[PDB]
Amino acid sequence: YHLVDDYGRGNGFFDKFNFFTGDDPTHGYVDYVSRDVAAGAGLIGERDGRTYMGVDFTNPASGRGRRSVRLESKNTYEHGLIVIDLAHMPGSVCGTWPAFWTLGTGDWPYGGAIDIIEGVNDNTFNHMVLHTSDGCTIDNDGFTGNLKTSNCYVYAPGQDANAGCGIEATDPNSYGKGFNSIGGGIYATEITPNGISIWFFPRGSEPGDVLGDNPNPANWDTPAAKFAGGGCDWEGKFNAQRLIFDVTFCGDWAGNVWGIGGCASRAANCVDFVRDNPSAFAESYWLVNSLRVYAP
Ligand SMILES: OC[C@H]1O[C@@H](O[C@H]2[C@H](O)[C@@H](O)[C@H](O)O[C@@H]2CO)[C@H](O)[C@@H](O)[C@@H]1O
Repeated sequence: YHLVDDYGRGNGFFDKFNFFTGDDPTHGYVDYVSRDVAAGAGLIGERDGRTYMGVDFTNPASGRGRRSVRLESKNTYEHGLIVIDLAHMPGSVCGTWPAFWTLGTGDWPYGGAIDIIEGVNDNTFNHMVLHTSDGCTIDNDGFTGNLKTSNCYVYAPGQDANAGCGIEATDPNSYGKGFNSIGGGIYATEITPNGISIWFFPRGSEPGDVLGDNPNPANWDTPAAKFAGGGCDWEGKFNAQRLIFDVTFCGDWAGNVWGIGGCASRAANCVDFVRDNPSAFAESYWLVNSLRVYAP
């Protein structure tokens, strides 16, 4: 592997993304704002050399929903290794649905999609998921996490629509609250014609070459998640991926599971909570040490 893109920081980092401002594809109670409005609302910036991307935790929400940003990289990658070092990620906040992921080019779901860091509400464990067209299932080995769903197809029979094929990390510090309390860590994601692997290195435990000029995944510990096997054409189900950061609220996932988990008591429904409790979302932010993409 060799470096192909060091995303830098602050404005140089933001220049590498298009800010999505359309209504949320996942129907959340979110108001994705432009870069200028986000900077004016303090949702994006630089914090001591780190890149910050958060949500409005000040104002009662109105309009489409609570203000946030969704950045989609201008560049795409066919195959490669995406390494992100985060000092902080959106917390395990009720009503939230943060995600750092990649989305293939072309019509959904034919380009495939990879959820590297994702969860909802008060989740504890990171949930790594793939989303593809039909004809793509994964094996049970080569990873430390626990497989929850094996079919990556958006309409896998018996699975909720777009639940995808997901593996749940075993470390309670792999997401939200726990992750932030340890000062974050590093998530490395490798995309090859034979599958996808995602490693989670909690702060301090990362390999010595993960942030360097030639990271070599082959020598790293077992990944937290691995998507591979003959039940999928890894090369054909995934085309060029673009990197995406977002934090939405309620919507298709978080809003539909709100009333069953531990957040149900905070409010009648997800929307009312997100609308009337701005201060709840102070922890819903990404704080990037670095984002580097490599190619074979
Ligand atoms: O987990 C069950 C839940 O899945 C929801 O789909 C999510 C999917 O899990 C997530 O990885 C993707 O990023 O967003 C979709 C939103 O549709 C599904 O919508 C729920 O009905 C279902 O209970």
